Amino acid sequence: PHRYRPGTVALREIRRYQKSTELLIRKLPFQRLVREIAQDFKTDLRFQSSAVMALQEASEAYLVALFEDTNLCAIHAKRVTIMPKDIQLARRIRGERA
Amino acid sequence: PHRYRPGTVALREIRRYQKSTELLIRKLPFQRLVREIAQDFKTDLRFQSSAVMALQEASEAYLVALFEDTNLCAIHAKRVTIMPKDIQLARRIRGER
Amino acid sequence: AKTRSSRAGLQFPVGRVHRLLRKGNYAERVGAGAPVYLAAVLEYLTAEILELAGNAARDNKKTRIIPRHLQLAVRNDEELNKLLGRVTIAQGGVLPNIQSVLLPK
Amino acid sequence: TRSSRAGLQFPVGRVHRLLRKGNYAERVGAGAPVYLAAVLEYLTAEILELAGNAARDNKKTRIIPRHLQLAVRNDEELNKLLGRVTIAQGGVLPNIQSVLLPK
Amino acid sequence: HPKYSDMILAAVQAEKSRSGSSRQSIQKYIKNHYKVGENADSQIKLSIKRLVTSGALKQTKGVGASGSFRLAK
Amino acid sequence: KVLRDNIQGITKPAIRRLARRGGVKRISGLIYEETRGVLKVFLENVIRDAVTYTEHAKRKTVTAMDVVYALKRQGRTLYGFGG
Amino acid sequence: KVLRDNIQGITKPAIRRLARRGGVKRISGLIYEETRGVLKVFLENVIRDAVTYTEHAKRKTVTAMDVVYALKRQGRTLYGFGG
Amino acid sequence: RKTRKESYAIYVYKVLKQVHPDTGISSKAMSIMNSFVNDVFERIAGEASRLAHYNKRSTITSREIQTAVRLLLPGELAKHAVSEGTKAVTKYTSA
Amino acid sequence: RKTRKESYAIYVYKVLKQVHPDTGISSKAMSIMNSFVNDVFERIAGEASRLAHYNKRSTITSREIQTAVRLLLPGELAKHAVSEGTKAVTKYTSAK
DNA sequence: TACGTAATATTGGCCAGCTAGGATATCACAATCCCGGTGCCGAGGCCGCTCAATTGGTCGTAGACAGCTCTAGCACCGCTTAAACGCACGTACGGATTCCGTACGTGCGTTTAAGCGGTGCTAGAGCTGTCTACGACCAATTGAGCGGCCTCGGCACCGGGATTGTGATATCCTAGCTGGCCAATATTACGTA
DNA sequence: TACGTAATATTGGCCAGCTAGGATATCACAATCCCGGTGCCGAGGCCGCTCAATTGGTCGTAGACAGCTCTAGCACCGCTTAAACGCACGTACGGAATCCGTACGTGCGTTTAAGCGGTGCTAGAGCTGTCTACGACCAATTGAGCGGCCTCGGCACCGGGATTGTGATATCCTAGCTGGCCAATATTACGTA
Repeated sequence: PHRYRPGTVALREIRRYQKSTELLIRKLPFQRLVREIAQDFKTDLRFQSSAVMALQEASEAYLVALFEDTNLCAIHAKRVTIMPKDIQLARRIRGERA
Repeated sequence: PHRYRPGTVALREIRRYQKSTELLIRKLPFQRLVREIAQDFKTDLRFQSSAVMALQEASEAYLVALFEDTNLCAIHAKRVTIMPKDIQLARRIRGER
Repeated sequence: AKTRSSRAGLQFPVGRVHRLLRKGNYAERVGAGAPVYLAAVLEYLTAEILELAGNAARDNKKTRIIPRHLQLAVRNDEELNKLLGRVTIAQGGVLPNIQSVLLPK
Repeated sequence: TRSSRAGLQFPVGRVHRLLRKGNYAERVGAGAPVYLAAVLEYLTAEILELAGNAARDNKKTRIIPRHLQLAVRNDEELNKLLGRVTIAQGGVLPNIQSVLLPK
Repeated sequence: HPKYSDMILAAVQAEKSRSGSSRQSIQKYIKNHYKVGENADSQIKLSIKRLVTSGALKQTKGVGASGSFRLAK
Repeated sequence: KVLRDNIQGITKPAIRRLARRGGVKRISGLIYEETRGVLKVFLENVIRDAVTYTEHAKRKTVTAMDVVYALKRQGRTLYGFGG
Repeated sequence: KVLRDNIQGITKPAIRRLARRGGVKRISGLIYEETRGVLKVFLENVIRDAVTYTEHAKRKTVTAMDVVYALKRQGRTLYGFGG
Repeated sequence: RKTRKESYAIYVYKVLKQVHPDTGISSKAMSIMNSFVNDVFERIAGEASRLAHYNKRSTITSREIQTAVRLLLPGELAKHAVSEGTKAVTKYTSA
Repeated sequence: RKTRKESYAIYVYKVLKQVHPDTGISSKAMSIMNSFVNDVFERIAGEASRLAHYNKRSTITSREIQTAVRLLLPGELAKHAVSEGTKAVTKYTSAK
């Protein structure tokens, strides 16, 4: 066969996705999630396509940056693997969590 | 004669300083640091005394809350001791840098 | 009823609030209801905080709200804590909170 | 026009209009739109400068948003001005943490 | 169950490893091959410390009870 | 009726791609659901404000401007959509 | 002339008391100089803005209001000194 | 004879006497209260100003304050402030 | 029919030509520049608004824009900005 | 009959080569790369209309400036004492090391719904044009809110006596090791055939 | 002379006792705490003057409300992939476990300067009045900036070769173990004293 050591394709994918700018969540699942969340606020609502695009650009930027901070917390704990506690510490410090 | 184990007076001091609200930096050292930093921005400046109290209230509040985040970073690294690297992680995440 | 506070059933000054809204470059024109609503919201939040800080004061055996009572109040209420989340209350201290791993076993 | 008299490419007329229609103060002085339009033009040129540079480094003739992002996030001071801003379609800077590299 | 001294000697003979058995290797053999108490780990640690000083176990890795050892022969 | 079962449309490989762009090499198994909850709260906070804006404009269609205004409200300003 | 040698008036026991109110049990030896640098950066950023305001008011005395306005500028609003 | 410095002190003492008729308040506490009231005043007024501008309106009406309160306050605090505001407007309008 | 939306697109182009005559710009990138100018406009204008109110003045003059620029912009970016600002104001009043 | 000398068999000790564990250099395969061709749509330019900028003119008022007041920011000194400093000492913490199990990544093939281009159907966004309810702007009217003044009850501060938590020391229990005693096996000697 | 049996001695195993270590419980010591006493002064009330809010009238335009236009949001549809998914396999990473050295906590004696409160000095904050330069506002005017239209070169997409990096194998290097070789000791038999 052939097998790369664990972590090699992870690094290839880091280099790859830090090189590009296209969105990483599939557009229709995200759109349906947006409509679902919005219904619980006001029923019978329409969305401009650009409004969903704005929500997705913003959400993904938020998640990428949050994963940066999470990564720094993990490294702080001498670890290479991100864990929910790294996210929770990140958000705690960001002032989102209490 | 008598000796408390390491961490016992530390924990006693945490409870003590979390009970009070008084400033913890001595007022005159702080004032002299404020006048020096301001001097390096513009010479011959007077300060209302309340302007120095305001800078000290804010400054100490900033450091207290920063030591809180620093403490969590230390605990996150299975440590009990805060280190410069915990402050730097805190400030990075806060977006101060 | 001569005052606009009276006409509204408020303790907060609708007139002064209308003045500040005009002398504040918020919009060309300020409607007649705006100061009333705003003075009333201001009153509601005021009472909300005084409630909790008179309570703190009493827990502490005191007749007078000092700023620590306002801080205890704000930081123990989730929603006040959030409204004032980027705010610093002179002379108010912190909440007693020691981390578990720091406790002797 | 007030732009020529000031030597700007940016519209002093439009900026004076917006400052009045914007409820910033009762009255707007005659120098205010000129100064502001000039600051706006200056920052514009700073970002276009650095992002045309990015474009050229990337072998392009045309600025796309990634070039603006490269521009802003490689410049300390622009990075700081836009520190709570998100540049649609601009991506991130290539940065892998050291300990993740194979030894 | 035999003495901890006998259980350690049994764990080393029963593991034909190239480097005898470490404290962890011996420690898990005893837990699965004998009705041993809750204080197995301290009693193993104490027994290795005494068997090295006697020269019953001689060391192949580490320094002290934390390492890998073999029987003398 | 109660709405549910759409958040799982934010899949594991998608969260993985996001983590990669964030520079993450190794990802715990519990991260994926955690990232689903975080992303829900974020969208909630933003869409709520966006809808408050649509309501006030007496519209039935949420505009990109409503979203931009809400992001801005939340300290997450976004360029390129009508800023 | 150059001004120096004042930051050390923020002493080791003072930084320790602040750490205690922050819930810190154990403090590395290198934290003290690090906290001095942090506080200077903080005081620099705020006093710079305070003075900018003072300058604009054509005054020679920095007012509590100048500081309050500056704290607010940095997203560090302060209650109890005006405003 | 020192310059008139306006304050929300008198109202704050009123509310406090309704809600705790035997409780006092110190100087600093009242300064904080006064900064709270100014702060929230500015935040709501600001958001209303933005709402008007966003909708090309020249006027800040109680409807703008109301939406400002909904964007600005958290959940329950908003709910209560909205009903206590609408109540005041309704009165005011009839009397 | 047709509906009119104003943007700084033409002026961004004009300035792009000064700094990089042989390079162009996408629509998306153009929308970012537009966002950027509006945002920075709002930010300086807002600060200038507050400065006026703090000092009990009815007028926003260049001096408020100038201070606004110094509270807002970081160091080197402010220095240059104050220059171009003062410069253009001078050139303007000496062309009355 | 016993001891000594010489010879043969079994056991004891140390050393060498071979095997296992390691690192460096070289070889092969795969992935990110790059280059010249090809079509496709939006950058960018001109075009002509129109609405927002400009110019030229009036009126009133914001604030630049000058003059005067008196607040409070500053300096400086001596005295008390609590806090800061620095040094001695040792506990418990951080970090270095080993080590074991599975939770991860990698790479197959099978399963799926995202994506696209398609036509069709209309809610509702968004622009105009009417007009009136609402808010700006105003003078004249006046009573809520301000500072000035005053005083006493709340609380900061202190000294005396109390409750809870933590640490240290002592006692008790359990395990381990050593010594003694008993039992079994082997060897030798004596007696009988 | 040989064989068998009995007795004695030695060695090994098991049991019991004593000592040492670890864990748990109790007591003591210190810290925070809880208590009225006591004295200083700022919260809070009374007053009376003033300036900002109220009152009633004009007058103009924002926006609500209606009527029409058509943009973009939306719905079901059916192929063509590439992305999602589920699984096999195994390694490197996380975490648990232990071990050692010293950094950081605690306490003490000595050293330093903060704070206090009391005094003496003027810069400059902040407030008044005068007068005018500057900006709001309106009516008229004009070209800068807009959308609509068009077209073409910058760049996305792709197929066919090139370079670099990662993973694996083969060559050279050290330490450890078992076996081999050499020598010693112990037992035997004969000859001599």
